[PDB]
Amino acid sequence: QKENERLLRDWNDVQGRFEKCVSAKEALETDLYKRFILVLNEKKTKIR
Amino acid sequence: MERKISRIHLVSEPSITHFLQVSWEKTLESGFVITLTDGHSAWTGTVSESEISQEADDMAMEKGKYVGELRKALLSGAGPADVYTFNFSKESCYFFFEKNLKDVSFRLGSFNLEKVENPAEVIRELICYCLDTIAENQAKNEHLQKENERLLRDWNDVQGRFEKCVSAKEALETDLYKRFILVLNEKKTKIRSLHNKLLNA
Amino acid sequence: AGSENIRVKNIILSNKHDVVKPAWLLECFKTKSFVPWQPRFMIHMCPSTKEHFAREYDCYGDSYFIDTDL
Repeated sequence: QKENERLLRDWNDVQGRFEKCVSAKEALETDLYKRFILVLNEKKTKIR
Repeated sequence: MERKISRIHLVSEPSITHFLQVSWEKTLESGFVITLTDGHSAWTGTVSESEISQEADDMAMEKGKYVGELRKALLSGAGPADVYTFNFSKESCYFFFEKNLKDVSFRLGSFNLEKVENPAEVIRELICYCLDTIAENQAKNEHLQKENERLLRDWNDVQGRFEKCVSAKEALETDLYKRFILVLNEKKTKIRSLHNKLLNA
Repeated sequence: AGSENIRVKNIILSNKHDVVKPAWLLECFKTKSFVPWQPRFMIHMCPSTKEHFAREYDCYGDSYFIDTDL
């Protein structure tokens, strides 16, 4: 009983740090694309 | 309904393990039936609530505290500092049981007993019960093992994967920036093209 | 300016001057050569720099400046 409850709370804490890592990942994603490439789309307005 | 059986040794029989069985309804104070045996013969007695009141009020004690003591003594609730001792004469069918402190004994209580005419029958009953009890814990332990297995697998899996994910997260950005900076040069190419065309015309 | 002050702001508020971040001159010094300036190196500037922003005479704002670095 003690052993597997320990297994479980590591399991869950790993889930949590997984999600925080994922969230950092998502932030980095957005930071550069969705309208950060406006550095290009306004190179496109310069082209116009 | 509570039953509790206890392996004991009478002082009269150091080499014989005697077995103290207790049956009672959640509460030893209300009264109980007691059975003793040694594998060839068995005995039974009975005690009532008022007997315990009388015992506890001759203990100079609050009833209930003496009941906790009884839980320690007869239901094996005794601790390491607890040294109870049991005495019974099969000839007189008189039991009593005591407590050892100050290098001395203190008779806690004492019961009128009687030899049972059917030792083997109470024996079958007790031990069938015990078999059942064994078996239950066995099955429980089995299941517990199974889920211990499952969790130990899952923990390793998720740990390795989380590490790999952290690795890729650190890997991503340079991929992205190489991918850009070339396109950014290329649009700078198109820019310089149209700009030189504008200066020419 | 290594760091701002309200005088920075003043000369920021007085755009008659072009206000420069420190590392680029170190860059120029480490280049042993004047590296010509662009928004890589600045905080804020009079518009004449901005008409320069082609590395020549034809734009005005930002959401643009980078030379293919990381």
